[PDB]
Amino acid sequence: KVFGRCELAAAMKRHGLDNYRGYSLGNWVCAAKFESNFNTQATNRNTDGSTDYGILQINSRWWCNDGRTPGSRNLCNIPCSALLSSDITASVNCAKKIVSDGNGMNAWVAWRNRCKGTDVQAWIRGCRL
Repeated sequence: KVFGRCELAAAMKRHGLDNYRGYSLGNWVCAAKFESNFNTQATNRNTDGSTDYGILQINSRWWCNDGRTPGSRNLCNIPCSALLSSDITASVNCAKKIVSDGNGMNAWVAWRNRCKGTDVQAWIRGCRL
């Protein structure tokens, strides 16, 4: 599924991401935009054996188990395929774990480079929340 901007914002708000650990909703929409272009089936297969899965491109080395990545920790305790659903619940719950386990939103390269220091409020502006 390829989400619309306001549709994703609404779903992320229902899952309680607005101000989660101090990060406004717009930050989460912006990160998903430049990580996956809002595509829930996005997959990026890397040369180190790992793969990035789903709308937030969560990496298989630490966070989910796909049975093919060395040194897997599966810290979100899910198969990576669960991150490729049209329902974003699994990706949101794992993302909450990623930010809270010390890292913050710096964990997402796309957020660090294309959202940090910008008017992230623009990504939810005009939407029905």
